[PDB]
Amino acid sequence: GEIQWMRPSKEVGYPIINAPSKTKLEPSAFHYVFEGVKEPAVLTKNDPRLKTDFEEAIFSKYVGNKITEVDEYMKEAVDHYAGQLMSLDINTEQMCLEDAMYGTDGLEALDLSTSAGYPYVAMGKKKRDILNKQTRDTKEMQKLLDTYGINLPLVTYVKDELRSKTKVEQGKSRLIEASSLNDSVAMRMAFGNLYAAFHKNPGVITGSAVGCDPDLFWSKIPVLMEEKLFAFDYTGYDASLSPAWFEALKMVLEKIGFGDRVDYIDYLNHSHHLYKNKTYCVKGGMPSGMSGTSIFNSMINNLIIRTLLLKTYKGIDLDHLKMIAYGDDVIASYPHEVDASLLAQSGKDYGLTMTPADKSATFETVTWENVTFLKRFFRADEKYPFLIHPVMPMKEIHESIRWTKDPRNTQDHVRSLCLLAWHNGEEEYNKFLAKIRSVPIGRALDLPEYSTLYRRWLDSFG
RNA sequence: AGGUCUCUCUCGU
Repeated sequence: GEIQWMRPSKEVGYPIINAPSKTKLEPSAFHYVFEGVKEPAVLTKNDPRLKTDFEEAIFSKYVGNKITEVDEYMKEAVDHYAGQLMSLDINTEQMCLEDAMYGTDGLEALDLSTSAGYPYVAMGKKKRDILNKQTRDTKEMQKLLDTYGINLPLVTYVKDELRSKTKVEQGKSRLIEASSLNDSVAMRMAFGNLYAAFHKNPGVITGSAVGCDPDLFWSKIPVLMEEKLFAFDYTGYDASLSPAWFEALKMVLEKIGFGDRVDYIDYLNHSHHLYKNKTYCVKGGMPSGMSGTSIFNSMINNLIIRTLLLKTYKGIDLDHLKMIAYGDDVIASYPHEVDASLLAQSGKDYGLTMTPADKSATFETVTWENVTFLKRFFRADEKYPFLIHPVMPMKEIHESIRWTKDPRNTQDHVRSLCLLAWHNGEEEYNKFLAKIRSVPIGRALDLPEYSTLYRRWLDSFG
């Protein structure tokens, strides 16, 4: 991924965009009960905590594109992957515009709580002004496609979120690309039938976890897996993906019956952006807040591991490779240890820089005791070893509870952390309840017990 | 101040 030019919006007649500057994250009643090192990521150049140039920092994510031509390894990775997807027999029909707006089985309606992008936002128009849920009115939307068309500019925003102190002072805040309401809809009409089929089939065929409830799905996973596992960590995966890879994605899309719409992958590969008072073009890298980012990133991720395996294990039967990906994240098995230490080399050529799983320095071997996926570990139930707990570690939960974006939801926030916390087990969980109850506000909360949550778990495999 | 998924809470037939 690499920028190409950048200039003052008014140079090109583009408006200034209001990008807010005050984090909504304020410390909570519980800020001092628990311990945590994480702080609200940086939003402007005049930040006390800053240690370098902001603008420089944030756009650094674009390191450049390496490969640009589907090599002979990639081309075969396409075939196998596309082959699997074919087993699913995916409806290739364009999605009904009414469906692509307000949703259908397997695909949720557009989000009315979020911005419509450019140009709707420069006039101050809101998704809620074009869309009505009861009527499910298509008309006015349809005029806006005739009007502004597709392939519109993405509005870039800084994410408002807690990050590590280094990341805060070092300036490595994350970046959102806000989809025009125009393209979300057009993307959907095309790939809506693709999106759902995925949403309906998390697993090792699709190779995507998009759509799985971890509380139930953590137990089905070890079954759908080979013996020796492997895993690693990407650096900047998104803003580092290279034009070749899209051509690879388009190829899989051709091979499964989506040949016409492959146009839209170019508008993701080659995109243009309004950051405040700047404008700029970018060759490569997924745009994050565009439609299908979960499903495309995932699909590409399926191609990479498939590829990089081949470059190393010439003569490896990919027909026994079992992976599930969630964008960059991934958990994967082959009956023999596919030494990840190497893969990360074959990577840095393809623009991909892979580090060892979970900030370890060394490429540790992977096991069902140290493997994470969607930030949760695997622990069999003490009473039913065929039942696996997804374990978010207390540390992360601590970090969440120290802040809030509105004390109104204090109750909901905390209830919500217990539903994650209690898989660590009765002792740790009851310890967590007492720390909450250590302050007056905590003692206000209606929280569930271990026995109720555990009951509920078992019940739901029923 | 984006795209999604899961869970949960609140109110409705």
